[PDB]
Amino acid sequence: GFIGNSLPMQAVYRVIESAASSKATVFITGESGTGKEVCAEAIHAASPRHDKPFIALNCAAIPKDLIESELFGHVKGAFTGASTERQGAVEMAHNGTLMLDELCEMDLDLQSKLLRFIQTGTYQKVGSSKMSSVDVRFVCATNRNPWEEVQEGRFREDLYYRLHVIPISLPPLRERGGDIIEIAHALLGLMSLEEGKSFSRFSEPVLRLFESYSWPGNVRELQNVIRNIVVLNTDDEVKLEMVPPPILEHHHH
Ligand SMILES: Nc1ncnc2c1ncn2[C@@H]1O[C@H](COP(=O)(O)OP(=O)(O)OP(=O)(O)O)[C@@H](O)[C@H]1O
Repeated sequence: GFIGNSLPMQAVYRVIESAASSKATVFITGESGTGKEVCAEAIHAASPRHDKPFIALNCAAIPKDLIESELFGHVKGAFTGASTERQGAVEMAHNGTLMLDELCEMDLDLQSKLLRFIQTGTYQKVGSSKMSSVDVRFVCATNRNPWEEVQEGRFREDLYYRLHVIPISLPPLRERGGDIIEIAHALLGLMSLEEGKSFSRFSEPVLRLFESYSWPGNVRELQNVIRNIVVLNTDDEVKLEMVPPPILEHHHH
């Protein structure tokens, strides 16, 4: 799902092409909305395990105290809400690729257990002493500055240096050249399908604005802007009056 031929993204693609056949852990950083899960899936797709599962553990979408349960599973009655026995994400990912997305959300106690798991594939369901293991290739991602998280004592140093093997620093959208308008056009077609519309072009002022705007929310912000336009309007072309706040006003400062 990567779109873009820009110089810094072609450097990302070279990393992916050369590292994907390895089982080496890839560690992805970049600003919010830069495509870290798309990048992770592209590593999976380029790897020999492309036809096996690609599982993303989205830590910022799981209640913090339940990430362990979601990752490792749990036996019935392990804790107050453990109504059923649960299969962990690690079992879903066996023989495939496991993305630990936004893993700096994990609390220090979970990080201590993760340290075992990433070395051997060994884990226990919450509530149980029984050990199992799985075969997974890791990809990690965070929006945080990992070295700052380690310095402030929020992320384990031993864990970081065993995960941080092949780094990818995704470029922010504002540094991606022709990619902004390439992604915008692809989103215009996708959102047109989603809304039952037919947008395909941008006027010249919109092209200029989108190319120069700093996109502090990166590709998610661009997705939200295109969705806003296609939901609210019906045209073949995006016009400057359609661009939502605060794009124009922030660019003016
Ligand atoms: N290069 C790209 N080309 C096309 N679509 C992209 C690209 N990068 C990201 N996207 C789209 O943007 C959305 C966000 O991607 P992803 O979830 O990979 O981002 P993230 O960096 O993990 O950030 P967020 O934390 O905002 O979710 C997805 O719908 C994805 O398809």
